[PDB]
Formats: sequence, structure tokens, C-alpha cells
Amino acid sequence: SMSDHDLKPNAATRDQLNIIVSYPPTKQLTYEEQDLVWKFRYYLTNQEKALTKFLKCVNWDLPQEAKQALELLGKWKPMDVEDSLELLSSHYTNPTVRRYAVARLRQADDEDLLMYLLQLVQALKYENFDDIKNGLEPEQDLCTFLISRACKNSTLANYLYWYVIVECEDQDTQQRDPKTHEMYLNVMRRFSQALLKGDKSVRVMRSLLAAQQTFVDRLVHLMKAVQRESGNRKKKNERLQALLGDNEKMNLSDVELIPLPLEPQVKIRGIIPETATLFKSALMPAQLFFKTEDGGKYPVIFKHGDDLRQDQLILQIISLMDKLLRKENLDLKLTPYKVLATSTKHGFMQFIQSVPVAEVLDTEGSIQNFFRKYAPSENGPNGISAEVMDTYVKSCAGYCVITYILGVGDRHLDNLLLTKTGKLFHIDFGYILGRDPKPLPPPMKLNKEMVEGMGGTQSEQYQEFRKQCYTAFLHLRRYSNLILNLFSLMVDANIPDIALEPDKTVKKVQDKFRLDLSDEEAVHYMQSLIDESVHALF
Ligand SMILES: C[C@@H]1COCCN1C1=CC(=O)N=C(N2CCCC[C@@H]2C(F)(F)F)C1
Repeated sequence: SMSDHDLKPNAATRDQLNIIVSYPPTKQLTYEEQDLVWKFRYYLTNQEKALTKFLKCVNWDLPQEAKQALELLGKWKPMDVEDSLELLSSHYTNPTVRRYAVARLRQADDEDLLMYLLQLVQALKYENFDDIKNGLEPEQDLCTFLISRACKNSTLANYLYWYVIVECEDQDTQQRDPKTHEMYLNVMRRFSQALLKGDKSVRVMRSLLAAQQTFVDRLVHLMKAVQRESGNRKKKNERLQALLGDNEKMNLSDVELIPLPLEPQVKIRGIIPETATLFKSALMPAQLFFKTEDGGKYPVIFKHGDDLRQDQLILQIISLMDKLLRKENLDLKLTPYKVLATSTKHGFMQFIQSVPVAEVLDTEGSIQNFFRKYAPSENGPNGISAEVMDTYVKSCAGYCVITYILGVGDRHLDNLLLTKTGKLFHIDFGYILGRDPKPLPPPMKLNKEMVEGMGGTQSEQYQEFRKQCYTAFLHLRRYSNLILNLFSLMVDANIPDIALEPDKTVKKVQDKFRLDLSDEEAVHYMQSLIDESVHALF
């Protein structure tokens, strides 16, 4: 009767709690709201979604409140994976809470865990550094949990190795935050130590990590020699090919099967010497074809003297977004090509056969001419195969929405690529979150050429495009908590456009969701965006 156990909100209080619980994870609760959540804490234990709000209400400095908070945490209806990500941010230091996050995160399968791993490696920054160190030879934390899943899953192990090694080689971290640099060095050692206690298969997996590392080391050596060559591009290409061709010297053309770092499920036995060339751009990245196990080939870009990490983040988010859309039965024919940094200054990208829209205009005059040339169909829309046009409309819609949310700038027509199957996709994420090389970038990154490709503002393709934009936008809004919680874990990352304003990064994504609007209003807003953009184009 003086107890809180049985307090029961009326209809009006329930409606106010439902508002508070439905807030996005970034919304700061007022003192009034905090008091209200606390008051009906026992009532809220039936709501998994109320737990993150509850934990934001605890005065941790009051021993009384802290103990009861942890009692309730144990009794709460269990938190979902997407929400556990919030507990791994810099806001939470409480050991029990952080371990609870891991306990709930463990419920994810390996497929989902891989979609979040990049962020989870950043989140080690917010863990107990002493505990990580003390686990070295003289209820899991995050470090123990990741290593434990990696020991049992060679894909996870592969990405854990590379994500952590890049952190280990970050000279910015080393100079600016030596304790954090030291922590990542300890994670690597903890991972090695764990692998060495494993069975024979795990010890072999470990040795194949090492074999990848030395393969990349040798590729770095090769690129230094090529980039230092005095002569023209043809001479550099000859030197690139000769060095690749000399397996005795460089051990790059024929090696024992190792996982491709970029895609570890694909095993490779070296690089084809004679088809390796440099791109005609200032930093001289190479196009390399890998020899795959089944006798096939896998083209990549290997960049040296260039930081891929912003592109790595964005392609990892695009991958996530595509997966979420597919989860809701929407396949918009996207191209989330792989990107993996092997250091702060080099890395791999998956090369997709394609043509820049600039070159399409130059060689064929328009996107539609391109399609009519390569996919003619007498009775298809504007003489184009229906499947191809369908793929074009879908992929256009998908990228329209995704680049809008991510604030992707520098959208010149060499950064929009097209395939002959009709896929359009974006590359080159050097400007994100509203940045652009020229002033006043538009909210939506649509161009005349793209609209004309689908037959103009008077076609049914155009209507299908707008519809697909609406649908994609509503689906991605439904995953706003997940997406925002993932960006929250990136705030301290050495990624240029985040590091400009760490504290405003998440807001810049969140605003694009227009969470303040209902689904009906959201559709209207998106319609209005597309109309305004396209109107301004003509
Ligand atoms: C890898 C992805 C997907 O497959 C197609 C090419 N793509 C590109 C992505 C990217 O960010 N930049 C690219 N270009 C190519 C034009 C010259 C500059 C630059 C690079 F890498 F060569 F330096 C290409």
C-alpha cells in the first residue's frame, strides 16, 4: 500500500507512457518523464521496449536506486537485439548493464551479428580496458563474446581480424588516445590466444588469417614499387604485371588457398598477372583479378595511399539496408558491393561490371539508348526489355531513398553506374551526411538523365518509381531504432564526415526519417520531395 509493486496507471497515464516508450533511442527524457517511468516501473516490466527508457531513468549514484534498477533489469521482459545496441554506447558504464547487452546480443544468429560487427568493434572503445587486458595469459563482456563467436565461425573470425588490425594500425588513435590503441592491441592478442587454445581446425583458421595478412603485406610492397616507378601508365602497368608474374619473388600469382579478405567465403589461389592494370586516377589504384578455387575470377580494386573507411561504413550500411528491405519482401536490385580496409591507407573493393552514366551519355547519348542497344524488346517500354526497365526503376527508387537518408553528395555522372541488366547504383562516398563540394546541395540527389532513363515524368515507369520510393522509405523508417543505434556506435570513429561533428552525426540521419510524421504524412512528404526535385530539373 506504500509499495510500488502494484501501482497501476489509468488510461491517461498509459497513453503518456506509450508516447515515452515509443520515443526514438536518442530522445532525452525530461525529469518529469523519468519520474513517471520510475513510478510505473513494475507495470512496464511487461514491455520489452520500455527497458531502454527505464535504464535512462535510473539515478546510478543513489545505491538504493541502482540495486533496485538491476533487480528490475533481471525481471524485465527480455530486451530485443536491436535495443541491446543502445546499451553498448558510451552512455553505459554499469558492468551489469553492459553484460546484459551482450547476453541479449548473443541471441542474434551469426548472419545478423556480421551485419553489426563493424559497429561492435567500435563499441569496444566503451568497454572496460582493464578487463580486456587481464584476460591475457600472465558472463562475457563484448571482447570475450566476439572472440568466442569468431572461434566458431570463420567468416566472423575473418572480419574480426581485419576490423581489429585496422584499429591496431591507426596512428591517429595511437597518438591521440594511446589507451584505446593499447586496448585494440590487447583485443588482437586476446583473439590470437583464444584461437591457439582451440582444436586443430581453429589453429589452421588462425594460420590462414596470418597467410592473408602476409599476402596483403606483399601486395602493399608491390604497389609501393609500382607507384614509385618513374614512367608513364603503360610502364607502371608493365611493372605491375611483371612483379605479379614473378611468384618466386612476390608470391602473389600462385599461393595455397586462402580466404579472400574482401569476401572470406571465396577462396583464392592468387592474382592473374596479365590482366592487372592501374586506374587512370591520381592515386593509381589497381584493378586485380583474383583466381578463385573453382577456377573462376573475382575482380577487385586495391587502393594504396587512400583511406577506404568512410566508403567501408557506407557500403556496410547499404548492405544492411538492402537486407532489411529484402526481409520485408522488397528486392530493389541494389548493388552493395563489398569494401574492406586492410589498413588506414589501403584496402579492397568488389569490382562490379558496369558503365558510368557519364560514359553512357558520351557513347550512346542517353540511358534509354543504352538499354535499347543492349536489351531491345519490340513491345517493352520505349523498346526496352521489361525486366531491364523493371530493375532500373527499382534500383533507382532504392538508391534515391538510400542516398537521401545518408546525405550523399558529389553526385556527378561518373559516380552513378549502370549495368546492362538495368541496375543503377552509386559509388564514391567521399561526401556524406549533407556535405558537398559545391554549396547548397539539394536534399534529393536525382538528375535529368535518370528521370529520362525511365521515360520522363509522363511514363508509368516514373509512377512505379515514386511508388517504390514511398514503400522503401516506410520500410527503412520501421528500422530506425536499429539504424540509429548503429550510427550511435560510430560517433567516435576516424571517419572524416563523422569526425567533423561527432555529436550531430546521428541527428543528421534521424531527421531524414521524419519520424515526427505518420506513414500517411511520410508518403506525402516523400512525394513532395520527388516532385520538387524533378520540377527543378526541368
Ligand atoms: C568498386 C566499385 C564497384 O565496381 C565498379 C567500380 N566501383 C568504384 C567505386 C569507387 O569508389 N571508385 C571507383 N573509381 C573508378 C574510376 C576511377 C576512380 C575510382 C577508383 F576506385 F578506381 F579509384 C570505382
